[PDB]
Amino acid sequence: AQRPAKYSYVDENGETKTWTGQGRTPAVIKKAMDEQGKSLDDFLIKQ
Repeated sequence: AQRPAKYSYVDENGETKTWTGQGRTPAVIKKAMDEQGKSLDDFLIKQ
């Protein structure tokens, strides 16, 4: 609980895990967003 990093990322493999680490957007997210990125829901797990 108490995890500000509620945002999730998805790569080629499928590492559907929270951003965390440094809390930023390196490239994986940007790539997935450009290729698909339907909505914010694609990364944010709603809640």
